[PDB]
Amino acid sequence: GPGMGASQDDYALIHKNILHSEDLLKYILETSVYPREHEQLKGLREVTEKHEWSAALVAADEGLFLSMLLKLMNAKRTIEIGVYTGYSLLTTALALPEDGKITAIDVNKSYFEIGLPFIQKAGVEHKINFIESEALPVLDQMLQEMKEEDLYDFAFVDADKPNYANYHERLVKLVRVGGAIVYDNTLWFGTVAFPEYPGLHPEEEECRVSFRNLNKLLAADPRVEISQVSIGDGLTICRRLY
Amino acid sequence: GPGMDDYALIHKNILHSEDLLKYILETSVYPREHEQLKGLREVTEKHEWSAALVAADEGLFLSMLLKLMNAKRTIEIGVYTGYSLLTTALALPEDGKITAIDVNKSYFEIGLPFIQKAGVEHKINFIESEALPVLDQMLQEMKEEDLYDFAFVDADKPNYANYHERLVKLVRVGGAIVYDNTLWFGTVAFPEYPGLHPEEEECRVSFRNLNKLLAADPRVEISQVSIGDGLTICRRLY
Ligand SMILES: Nc1ncnc2c1ncn2[C@@H]1O[C@H](CSCC[C@H](N)C(=O)O)[C@@H](O)[C@H]1O
Ligand SMILES: Nc1ncnc2c1ncn2[C@@H]1O[C@H](CSCC[C@H](N)C(=O)O)[C@@H](O)[C@H]1O
Ligand SMILES: O=Cc1ccc(O)c(O)c1
Ligand SMILES: [Mg+2]
Ligand SMILES: [Mg+2]
Repeated sequence: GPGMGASQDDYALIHKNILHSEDLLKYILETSVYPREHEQLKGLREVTEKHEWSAALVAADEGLFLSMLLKLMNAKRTIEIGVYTGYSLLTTALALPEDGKITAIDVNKSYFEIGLPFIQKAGVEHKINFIESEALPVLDQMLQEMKEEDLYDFAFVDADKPNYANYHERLVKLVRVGGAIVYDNTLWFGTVAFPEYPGLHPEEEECRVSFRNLNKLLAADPRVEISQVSIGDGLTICRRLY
Repeated sequence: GPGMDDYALIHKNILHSEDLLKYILETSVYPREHEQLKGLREVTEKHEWSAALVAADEGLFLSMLLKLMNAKRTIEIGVYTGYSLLTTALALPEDGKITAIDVNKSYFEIGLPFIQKAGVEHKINFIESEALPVLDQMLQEMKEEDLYDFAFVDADKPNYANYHERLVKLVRVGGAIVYDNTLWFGTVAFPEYPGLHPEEEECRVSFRNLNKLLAADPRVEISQVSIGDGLTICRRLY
């Protein structure tokens, strides 16, 4: 619609970090992440760092953390909501077993096609079923077709932040009991800690309010147990109880 | 000796402000913290070594990790008043079993009433000893059927690398080894750091050596996580 520009340059928060020290973040990346980062993940990240929406790219240390969760819980079928150039998707496909399957959802397939050659060189494209659509209609259609034996083990939500609570209502029924739902960016550059934060783009302010509401909802939701983790831009792990 | 304290690292917060950390604790931790964990934490904050108490948001994450991997047999090295131990016992199933090792049982007795009131004392086998002899004796007695699903290391920091050599044999393949404090209050990010107590400086040097060792170790895959004082999760590959 008409109005204000909403590109990455129009945002105010992209350079703000949740860690106190930029040196500490760089130490973590150079000591414990890059030596453990798949060669195709490196290439995918380096191209994405030059893309016009580079700030949306998931943090590399968070990527290795998501991989660790997937392997430790022996995930086999996963769903990803928000693919962009595919760094978390390629991370997920490399973590799953040979016969693992991923449902990847994003409104923009041209983003996915930037990383697709790296995913192909890694040899894990066969695991991925990409769906070019808005996530919410796809999730609602799944609620009409998916049977108990096909529930997902793991869900990574990293798409349009104001819709997280809406995705949550579907994902607590699409993920198996004891499965995991991970919401990205639940600390939103640290702005969630304040009731009001000046100097934000309208979309950044909307995400601050939605995340402040989401973090309260998730902490009070009896259907899941949660753990908020201050890695990357913050994430919240949910484990379905019933 | 009496003819010879005063430390620099007391407050755990690697986030950009006190406000952000307090927001996480009040919004996402305290409403999910067990009441006996709350009682244990509040009395431990009055203890003279309260700086050693595990970060509460880090404890909730340990609980999440134990359930997601369905751990049943765990080992903890470094108990103190027992916050992470009680966190573990509350997360395991009713038949879960924990081997808890610490050199000082008087610390463990501070949290034992809370563990008992929580009804999970039956899951814990506490061993008052230095951990390295106990682990070495485990390497001669334990069989493949008795391997641990999960290990939490939170004891004397310069011994972490030595613990690692034992635990990559005592934790099952695909099991987890978790090390607390691998970011050591942020000090590991610098080759030199001024004004540290000699013991705090020795831990900084050891963690810088440990972090490089773990990242080069082909026996495990790692993930270092900037939560609390930093933790490194290790998954045994073979
Ligand atoms: N309503 C919607 N439904 C599905 N995808 C959406 C959406 N709104 C935005 N998106 C997509 O969500 C993505 C968020 S960026 C995601 C980052 C990516 N997971 C990584 O690892 O780096 C964008 O690619 C955007 O196209
Ligand atoms: N060599 C050793 N073997 C076993 N435990 C040791 C040790 N050296 C120190 N410790 C113990 O390790 C503990 C570190 S403090 C650990 C904090 C605790 N895990 C929590 O949840 O808060 C101390 O209680 C100390 O007594
Ligand atoms: O001994 C000091 C200390 C400080 C912080 C810790 O997390 C810990 O385990 C020990
Ligand atoms: Mg994100
Ligand atoms: Mg510690």
